[PDB]
Amino acid sequence: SSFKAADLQLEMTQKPHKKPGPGEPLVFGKTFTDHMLMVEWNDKGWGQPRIQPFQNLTLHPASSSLHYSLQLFEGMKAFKGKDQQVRLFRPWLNMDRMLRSAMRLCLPSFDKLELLECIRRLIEVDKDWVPDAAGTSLYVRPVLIGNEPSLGVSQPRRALLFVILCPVGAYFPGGSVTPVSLLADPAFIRAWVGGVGNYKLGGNYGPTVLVQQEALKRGCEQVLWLYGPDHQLTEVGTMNIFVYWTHEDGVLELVTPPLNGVILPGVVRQSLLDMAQTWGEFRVVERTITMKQLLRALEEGRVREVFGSGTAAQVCPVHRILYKDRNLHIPTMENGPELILRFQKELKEIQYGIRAHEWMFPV
Amino acid sequence: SSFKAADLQLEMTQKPHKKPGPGEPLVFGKTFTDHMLMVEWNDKGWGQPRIQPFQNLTLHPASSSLHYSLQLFEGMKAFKGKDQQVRLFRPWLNMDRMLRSAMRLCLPSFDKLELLECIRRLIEVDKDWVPDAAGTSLYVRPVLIGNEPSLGVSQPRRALLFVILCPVGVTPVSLLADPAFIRAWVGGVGNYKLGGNYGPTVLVQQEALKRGCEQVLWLYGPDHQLTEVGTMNIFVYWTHEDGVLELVTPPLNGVILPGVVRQSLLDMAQTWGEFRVVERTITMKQLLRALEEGRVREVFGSGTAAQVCPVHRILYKDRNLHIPTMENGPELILRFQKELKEIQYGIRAHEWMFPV
Ligand SMILES: *Cc1c(COP(=O)(O)O)cnc(C)c1O
Ligand SMILES: *Cc1c(COP(=O)(O)O)cnc(C)c1O
Ligand SMILES: CN[C@@H](CC(C)C)C(=O)O
Ligand SMILES: CN[C@@H](CC(C)C)C(=O)O
Repeated sequence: SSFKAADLQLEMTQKPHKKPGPGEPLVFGKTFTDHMLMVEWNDKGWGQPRIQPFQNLTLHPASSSLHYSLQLFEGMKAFKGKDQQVRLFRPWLNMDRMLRSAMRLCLPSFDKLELLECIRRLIEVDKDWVPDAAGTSLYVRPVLIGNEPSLGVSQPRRALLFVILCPVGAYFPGGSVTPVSLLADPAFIRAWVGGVGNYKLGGNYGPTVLVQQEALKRGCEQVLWLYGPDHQLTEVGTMNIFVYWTHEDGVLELVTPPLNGVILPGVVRQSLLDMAQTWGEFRVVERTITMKQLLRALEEGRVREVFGSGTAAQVCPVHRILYKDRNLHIPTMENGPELILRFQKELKEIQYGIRAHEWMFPV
Repeated sequence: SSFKAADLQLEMTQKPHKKPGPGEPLVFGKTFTDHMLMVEWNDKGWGQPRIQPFQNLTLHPASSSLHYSLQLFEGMKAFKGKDQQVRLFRPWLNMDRMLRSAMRLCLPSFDKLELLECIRRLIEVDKDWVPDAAGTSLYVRPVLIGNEPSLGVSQPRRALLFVILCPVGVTPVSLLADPAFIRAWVGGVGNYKLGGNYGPTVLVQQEALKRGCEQVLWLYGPDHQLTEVGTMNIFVYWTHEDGVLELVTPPLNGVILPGVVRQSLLDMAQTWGEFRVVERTITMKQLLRALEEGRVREVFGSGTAAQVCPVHRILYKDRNLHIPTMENGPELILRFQKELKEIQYGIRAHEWMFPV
């Protein structure tokens, strides 16, 4: 059976790390908090969860996490409002997704609410690490790895679940929203139908490093991931893609690719779909978007805004796509960006507790 | 830029571990030797290579190797003959493949021959761990991982290269051929020995066992191309549609891992010059037709760990397909096995063997 949060043991740090403080530039994932969550699994089932001081992992050289990528991760944020209250954004969805990833890699199942309570207690211990300046947050990184001391490609008989925390700064410092330019080359493929692109597995990210460097050498910020002979737009780097346009039928709509296997089911992606549907001002649909559909809409002036969504960036505008050595201008910023700014404002007000919402979970 | 074997640090173990051998079946890669190789990389370059006692790794919890699969591995075997001398089978090809895997993941470059010398020195220290019994050898496992204490998906500013050794040790296999499962794709990374290509295969292997099959026959594309058998390369020995007797294996188009045993079987069969030996796409349509016409002689898998693995049944589209491999000898498999063992255990001298 699963580990219980009621069995959670707490060991406080004797050697605290020095906090950067307000004003100092926080770089994404480079600064770590004082404590971490740790829970072991073996043949006797799950062990008791422990909050221990931030320390290195001791792994056997043959650990299946290092040889056969029996690893998965999650990413969510904890936000601190002006009245010092810390809240998590739709953590249940990350727990749901984490369990789906675990099943795909034959890693041990756990109870979603027990892990959520373990993470809640961890953030509570390191509460003073959560920043409160505009746009800042505490990035939560749960990881589940196989830890079997065997070179045989099989289901691990030993595993480890750990959670580390990182205080992160504003993605758009000062509040000014800035766009990204994308490289669209069909030679590089992120995922395939029948593959594992719809799960947050470590294996899906390592191969993207070389492609991202090629995008940077070409003058772009990120990569537009194309799929199939029809060049279907799937992801923008590690973000889901959205297009706000007047469709071929003349109806104003917000479209994002459907969950067909090559798309990672983003929490922010689902939130934008839910929010747009609640307003009921325009059509909201999940449908395949191709490069030829994009080209046709751009020359006819039908495209209003194109953007990426994800925990790190929340909502990120796209102004340029380098496709077939030609620069395609996306008029996102000239159009406000009206919808992006509305999405960002509503998300900001919900996340920092200015507006009450069922999406928030208090710590 | 590369680490030098001349800069090798030796520590030597105080109180050695228990050495196995015959009697006990000995399961693959669960028993380890006394020493390991360790080399560290940072922004200023590589450090000194170390042969230190077998011990656990100490990794920062944000190590890119654990979050974004910045990891790769290799697999080669060391054999001990009757003259008690240890020899590695075509290790230069493994060094070549490792450097290609490193480049694909933006991991640090190294001199292939300096690593080979460091590995030779490691096996020389643990020379008594290499078994001499029939069908046994020492499995060499080199690994290169990203090790930067950062959560950003980027080129690592830190890395760790380590090599661990394992003393390791017939019946045909049944395969499940279901198109719904994809191992690798064109434009992907299936042609590199990266950890990421292996984790997803575990569930598929369990699904094969549920349907009564021992391993997975990986299919690709609309035309259902045969690619790999589990984590082995596939070979079909048949009388082709043109009437010529041939040995065929899928070509290196991006979805096939370029195996050393695969290349060796092609090279050996090429030298014989008795039948046609080609690298060409094999489809299920071509295989189905050939089985019903009785043209298929043998089907097998190839790999360092698995050697030459016979196939007797393929379950494709809810239909059982008997592969007459064991009823045809298996003539070619037994010939490949005897010639490989002669080269490997030093009964016959070859350019393929590297003396330790
Ligand atoms: C994490 C991720 C997303 C976005 O997910 P969020 O849960 O919204 O943070 C989108 N695409 C990919 C490929 C991702 O890895
Ligand atoms: C290791 C491996 C092989 C075989 O390679 P060898 O070098 O001959 O050991 C074949 N296919 C896959 C997927 C492999 O991982
Ligand atoms: C900037 N993006 C985060 C999460 C990705 C991998 C989904 C990171 O680099 O960890
Ligand atoms: C058929 N042989 C297995 C491996 C041995 C080590 C049990 C395989 O190739 O999967």
